[PDB]
Amino acid sequence: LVHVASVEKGRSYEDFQKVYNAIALKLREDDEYDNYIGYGPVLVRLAWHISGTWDKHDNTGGSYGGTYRFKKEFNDPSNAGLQNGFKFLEPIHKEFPWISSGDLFSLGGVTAVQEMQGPKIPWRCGRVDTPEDTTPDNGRLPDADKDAGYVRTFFQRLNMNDREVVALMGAHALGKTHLKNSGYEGPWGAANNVFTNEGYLNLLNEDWKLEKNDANNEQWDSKSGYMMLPTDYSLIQDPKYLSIVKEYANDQDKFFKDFSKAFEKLLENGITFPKDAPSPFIFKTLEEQGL
Ligand code: HEM
Repeated sequence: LVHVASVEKGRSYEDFQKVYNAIALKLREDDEYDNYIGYGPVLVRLAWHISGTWDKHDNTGGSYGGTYRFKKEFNDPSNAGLQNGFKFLEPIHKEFPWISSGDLFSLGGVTAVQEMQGPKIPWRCGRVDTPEDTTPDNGRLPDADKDAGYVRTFFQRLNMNDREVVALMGAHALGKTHLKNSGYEGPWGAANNVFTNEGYLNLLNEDWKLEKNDANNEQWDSKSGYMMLPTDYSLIQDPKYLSIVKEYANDQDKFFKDFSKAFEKLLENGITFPKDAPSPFIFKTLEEQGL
């Protein structure tokens, strides 16, 4: 399969910056969701779930086609809870009907990271909506109850190496797990809508205890009220992953730089960009614009 990026007709930087500002302004306005965590964390989870179906072997899945609008994908049990992020985006799409679904779902993720004071993420336009029979089947997204060997093997399918996987996993400092969505309960840290390396710091410094939650699943719990999934705790069990966790716990800037590259790569996997396509855009935050 070859998916070639095609810029929405006649659009440029200024057009996509208006759609960024529309999302950022509504993120500020709708601050009450999920006991005042707001919508930022479920929007970067949605951008990762629409990209995380990709398979490097035959180029199916990925962000390009925006197939999450179709029932088979929207109803995947792995996507429980992301309907909240899709309904947040629906008024923005009605206001800007020219943007493709893939571009809006990935730009929602870039916007949230930047507005939660994370790194700038360069983003490229041009995903094109494809037909319902191109919707990937359920079951391509990862399980939470596994170990380090599983995480490593799983992410090889998305062409991600150990540094990229540990950097990507730093996004679990955002938001929280919800018992009715995944069968796990609790936050990973104290700062759940500010982008930071606190996940790595908690993993190395908290006293964790393996307990069973109300959905009868095991998870690691700390005396401070934080939790870690089996797949998160993995990162300190494996020797290769633990050296990178220690590097990011001691250098916030290197974590920001490595996340930015790996999150842009995630969102662009499977897409061919023509050599005459525009450069990646870097959008300004509302704060840098004084809005
Ligand atoms: C082996 C890899 C991963 C697994 C098993 C996993 C698992 C989970 C689970 C079980 C939840 C809870 C969902 C809920 O109950 O609402 C969650 C939430 C979340 N995940 Fe992951 N995840 C993985 C990788 C990632 C990556 C690569 C990113 C982002 C780059 C990410 C970002 C998030 C965010 C921000 C949330 C918070 C959602 C919210 O607060 O509503 N995850 N993850």
